[PDB]
Amino acid sequence: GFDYDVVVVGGGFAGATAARECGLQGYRTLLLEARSRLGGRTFTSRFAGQEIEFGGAWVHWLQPHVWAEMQRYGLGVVEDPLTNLDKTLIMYNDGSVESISPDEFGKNIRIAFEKLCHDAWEVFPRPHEPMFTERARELDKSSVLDRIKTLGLSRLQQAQINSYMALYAGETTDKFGLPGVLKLFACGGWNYDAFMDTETHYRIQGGTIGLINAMLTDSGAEVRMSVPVTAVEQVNGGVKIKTDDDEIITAGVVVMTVPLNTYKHIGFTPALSKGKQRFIKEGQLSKGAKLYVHVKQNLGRVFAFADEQQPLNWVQTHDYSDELGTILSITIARKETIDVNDRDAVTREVQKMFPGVEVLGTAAYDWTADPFSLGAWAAYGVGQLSRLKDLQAAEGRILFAGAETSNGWHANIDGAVESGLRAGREVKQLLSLEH
Amino acid sequence: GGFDYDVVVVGGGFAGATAARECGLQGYRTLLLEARSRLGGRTFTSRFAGQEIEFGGAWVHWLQPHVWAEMQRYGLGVVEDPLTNLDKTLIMYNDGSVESISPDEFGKNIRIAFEKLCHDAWEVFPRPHEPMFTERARELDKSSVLDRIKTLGLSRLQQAQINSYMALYAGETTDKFGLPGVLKLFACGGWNYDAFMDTETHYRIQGGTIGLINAMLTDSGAEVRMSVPVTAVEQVNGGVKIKTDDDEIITAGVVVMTVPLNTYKHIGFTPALSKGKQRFIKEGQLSKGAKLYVHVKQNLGRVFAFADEQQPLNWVQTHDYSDELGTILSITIARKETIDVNDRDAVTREVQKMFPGVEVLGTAAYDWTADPFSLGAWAAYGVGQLSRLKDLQAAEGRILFAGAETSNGWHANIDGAVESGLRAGREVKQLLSLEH
Ligand SMILES: Cc1cc2nc3c(=O)[nH]c(=O)nc-3n(C[C@H](O)[C@H](O)[C@H](O)COP(=O)(O)OP(=O)(O)OC[C@H]3O[C@@H](n4cnc5c(N)ncnc54)[C@H](O)[C@@H]3O)c2cc1C
Ligand SMILES: Cc1cc2nc3c(=O)[nH]c(=O)nc-3n(C[C@H](O)[C@H](O)[C@H](O)COP(=O)(O)OP(=O)(O)OC[C@H]3O[C@@H](n4cnc5c(N)ncnc54)[C@H](O)[C@@H]3O)c2cc1C
Repeated sequence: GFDYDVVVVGGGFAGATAARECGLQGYRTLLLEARSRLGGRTFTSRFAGQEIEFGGAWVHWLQPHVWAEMQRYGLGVVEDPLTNLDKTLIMYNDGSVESISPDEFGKNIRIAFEKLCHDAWEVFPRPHEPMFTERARELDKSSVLDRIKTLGLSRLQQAQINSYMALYAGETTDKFGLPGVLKLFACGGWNYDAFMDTETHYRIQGGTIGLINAMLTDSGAEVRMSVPVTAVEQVNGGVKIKTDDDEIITAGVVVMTVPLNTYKHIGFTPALSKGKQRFIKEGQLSKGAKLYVHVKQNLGRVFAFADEQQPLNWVQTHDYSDELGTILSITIARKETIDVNDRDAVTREVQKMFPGVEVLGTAAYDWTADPFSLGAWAAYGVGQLSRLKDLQAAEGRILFAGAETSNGWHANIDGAVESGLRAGREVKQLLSLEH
Repeated sequence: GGFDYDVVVVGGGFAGATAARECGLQGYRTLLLEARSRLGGRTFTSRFAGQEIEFGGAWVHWLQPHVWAEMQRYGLGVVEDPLTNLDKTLIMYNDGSVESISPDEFGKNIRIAFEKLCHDAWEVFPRPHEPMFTERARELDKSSVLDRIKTLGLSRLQQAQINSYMALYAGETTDKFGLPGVLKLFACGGWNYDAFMDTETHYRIQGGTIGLINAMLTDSGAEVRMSVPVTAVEQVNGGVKIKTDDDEIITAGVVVMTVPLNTYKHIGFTPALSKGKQRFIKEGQLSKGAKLYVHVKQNLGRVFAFADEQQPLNWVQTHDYSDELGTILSITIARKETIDVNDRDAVTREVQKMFPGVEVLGTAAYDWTADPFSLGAWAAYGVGQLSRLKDLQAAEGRILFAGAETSNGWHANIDGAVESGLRAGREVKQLLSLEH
């Protein structure tokens, strides 16, 4: 006699997927989303007359769970075509900027990346079972920086790879676990060309929101937005879920899909396992934010890295023309290096990277300040990947999903989808008995 | 429209099981009709010499996205056939001479030949799931695999190796085998030899292929009938009438055909299928393969052999060995016409030619090419076929088409069958579940 069979908390990819699995089994399913929008760490908006992506958007057929969903819903890819770069820049930690010939720039990053991931085959023969090998468990005592220091890289190569890794970390590279990066590279066919093809080449036709909506529509689930969950109590062979207006909703099972860094907001009765509590206390690393800048000048096709002590860590042309000028897409590794919502500070930093540009407008999303993310994409610290089963583990009638909890493409939309499929299976084991 | 079922799925291989699961979970009243007295189709697990053997498809990989996602859904891990040092690697040339090659050199040479064959896969197939995306792919579809092989400047050993390998993929001689199909598969495997090779015979599914088929059908809620071949489909009264071989008529809103392309001759269609689809049905797909296991008294250890296309034992691998057992060999025959796998004397003589001094204790075989419900083996495209694939995929009113042959990606695989089932489910939903 519960209100619902299953409640899914969070309406990102993990929650949408889990709700779709549950709904198609015939379970009375409710999804609760804290924000007034669906999508979570995916969010498409508009700036300077154009569509922009504030969070995750890029996918690939080597990412199996999301690719299969795209087949199911009939969604093709939209290509962001790869072109000759007009300009490739590196800013070092001291703020000096160097223009590198684009062919040399690309050659150097490839050298550094392949050196960093040289043992991916040996360490991750089964990238979807990250602790299969004793070598992977041993490497989880190391940071990415520990490895970088042994590679014999040139000054340019070291700055490039450190910038790239600080981006993946959303943090300084001394804090970033090594195995997580190797595992991702392994997921991409243990090959630089294939892996790199997964990063910013393809989006989904109709967008991420189209796929979220297709899954929720398919699910038949009830969906409530602007309803943050503040507590879960296990009681009467089910759960009592408390919302921020103090409404109580009862269910047989609850699937938590909220980002790991937001678990501090939620009371649990009884207490979660010690291992899970440890994860909730540490969180995941990333402190990233996303920024778009509209510049009067036509800069053409540009790319820049900035190393970790600087704010504009990844810069790419989103669009350009004589009429438009240039829209720059920028990813900030660490919120503390810049306030993306302070237009003067942004302008000064952009001008340091590109002397002579006039800034016409900015749009930003500070994922690290948003109470319903408190961080960006999933990134593991030293020693975390080894303990991941503690985060995955069911806690009675509370199940756990989200990209952080996936085994494969954990920094991605795909990992979220993966975790939702797992959650649906775990719900089915609790509700649909073998008889 | 008062039909017996909302949807009928014809065939209980991976494509049909997938399509039935997609339809069943939408709440459609779903029926699956399977001709054989078993499910699985071109996957079939059996037993020989005290052990489990695979007579058809069985090996999978996480680079194969549709099947991998299903394995996540149903909680199925992998079972590894471990890679070991090979004790022997042999090549048999077309004239029947056998050379034992150092395993390190044997592996080096096949890599050289394969990489040379697939050198342009990045350029030709930037989007392996959209095979006709590039003009170059459409141009290459005028060429056979052999046309390319002749231009590669391979050594005698390399040429025999790669020709044996390609004859296996073709289930035919390499002069008939379309080039783009092979390049596309390589592209699907991360455009990389090591990744692609890992997909071939490394991992099986925990609980077997039949466990996955059963998990999907159980999940579906669909009614399943075995030993019911369909002999005709007539579109009529806003739906279809399906005729079985006992002349029973079953009505439905929609039907999904998942039977192998080479078996379409057995089925009458009203109205007639499109000219494009008729052309495919007339040509069929290439493969004329069979599967064979041989139990040998001697312990041969871990062995591998290629035989070129004029010989019968084209792919040989140790399935198991020990002093007590002797050896069980797993053998794939590219073309039925080169040997009768069900004639034990002939098999024995061919095995002894490859391994002089062995005593054959028993054999088990499955002649896919003779089975009326496959009439061929794995999907393989002839010259110019890949270019026209949309004609085979295209819905014909309320009859939808699926099966591995009709997939865009891993067409020679379980994964392609799954892919085609997901598509069919979507097409069913568009016909049945209206926008209002
Ligand atoms: C800037 C950026 C760029 C990225 N780019 C890519 C990329 O290009 N490609 C890619 O594959 N991945 C990318 N990622 C990662 C990808 O977006 C994520 O891995 C994925 O979206 C995570 O999905 P999820 O469902 O696990 O979490 P989320 O999407 O965060 O969903 C969790 C949901 O829980 C809700 N919630 C939180 N607390 C509560 C509460 N108390 N009650 C109710 N609801 C609550 C949130 O509002 C949210 O909707 C990017 C990430 C970021 C931040
Ligand atoms: C020897 C062999 C080895 C292989 N190895 C691998 C491998 O290792 N890995 C891999 O991924 N792939 C492999 N494959 C390919 C893979 O098995 C197939 O691509 C896949 O199983 C095809 O699935 P399908 O559903 O399209 O067709 P099928 O499995 O052929 O299913 C079609 C079904 O339709 C039924 N049928 C036919 N006519 C009628 C009728 N008139 N009425 C009713 N039912 C009918 C058949 O009985 C059958 O059950 C192999 C194939 C073979 C033959």
